[PDB]
Amino acid sequence: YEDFDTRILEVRNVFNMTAKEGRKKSVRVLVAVGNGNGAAGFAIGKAADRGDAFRKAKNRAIHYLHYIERYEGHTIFHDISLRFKRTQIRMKKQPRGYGLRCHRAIIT
Amino acid sequence: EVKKPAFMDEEVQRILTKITGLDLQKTFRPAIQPLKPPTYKLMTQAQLEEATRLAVEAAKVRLKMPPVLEERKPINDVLAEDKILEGTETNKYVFTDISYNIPHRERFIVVREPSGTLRKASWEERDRVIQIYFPKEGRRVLPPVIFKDENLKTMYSQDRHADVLNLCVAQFEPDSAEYIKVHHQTYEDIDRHGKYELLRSTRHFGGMAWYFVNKKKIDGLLIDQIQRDLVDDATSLVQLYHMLHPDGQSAQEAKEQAAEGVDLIKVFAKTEAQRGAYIELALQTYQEIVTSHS
Repeated sequence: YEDFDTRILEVRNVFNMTAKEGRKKSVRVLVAVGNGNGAAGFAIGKAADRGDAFRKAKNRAIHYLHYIERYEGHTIFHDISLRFKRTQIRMKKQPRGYGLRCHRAIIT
Repeated sequence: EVKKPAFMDEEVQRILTKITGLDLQKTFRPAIQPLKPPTYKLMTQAQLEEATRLAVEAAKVRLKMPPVLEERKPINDVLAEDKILEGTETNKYVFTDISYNIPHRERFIVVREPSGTLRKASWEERDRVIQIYFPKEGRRVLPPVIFKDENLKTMYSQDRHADVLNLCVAQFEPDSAEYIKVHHQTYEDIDRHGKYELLRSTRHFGGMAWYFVNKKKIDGLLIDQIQRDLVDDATSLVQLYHMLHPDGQSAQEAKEQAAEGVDLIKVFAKTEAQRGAYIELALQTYQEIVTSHS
């Protein structure tokens, strides 16, 4: 999968309460993958070590590849407005040379 | 005396429009300018054909040819010579009437010289000051530097003749010497290198064919029109050449033989063509290809 690139979006270091350390350690990593050619996916990987959470998330996302339709390969086909739970996203189709004027996570 | 045909004569405009042609893809080629998000409409085959018809209507207005005029005559009229004011001023005064509702070619722009003479402004002075007070989008107060011979040659190497002419129309007046000099230089470079296709489906093709007909050098345009299978256009060009030169040997030969269609081009080759041998060869090859294939 040399044509695919992986990007991190969130890294949480969360501690729970297990007898091993009294307060156990946990790393939850959200990653996204894509080939820059319409195919992309995301996954969450959890482990006790950060490096393991990266591998688990990175290889899980390759199994959940969406294909995104791009108008002429540079933009969305039409305006998109949606609410996922309490998060509203409002995308707009733009002409060439406009660039990505979006939330830093959306640019990634 | 039979009137000499004009550029705007309904007959000449018909022939010049035909040979120019139309191509909605070239006429409406995308402009490199700030862009906006496109709009979309769902249309039936009837609606789509209606939209194409309006596009062809707009492409006609877009291809409207710019005027072809003779060079203006220098303005040299002295209104007064008040010698009492000699030596009292070091620099010329230029007075411009800027009343809004006067046509620019009917405005009074006078110059009070240091000697005291009150004279009318020259053509170079008139255009400069009219840009300062009635500024026109595209035009600059001082003549740009792109119109220098070396700079124009650079544009020609890049095959940017339609731009050189669009720049000459925004800046200079149609009857000015600078306008004629640039146009006649662009038309001449197209001829030498056979780049007639650059100005097809553009408003500048009519003036180019007009210039060649008047200068009796349509040989290149005919050879190129024939090689592109535009032989109906080639005949119309020979009709325009037989219209602006009625007493020419070629025009009198076509009357004697009542030539029409491909005959007109054959008559031109023998009689008045500078390079007739090639016109027949190209014309013959076209006929051979047409007959052999179909």
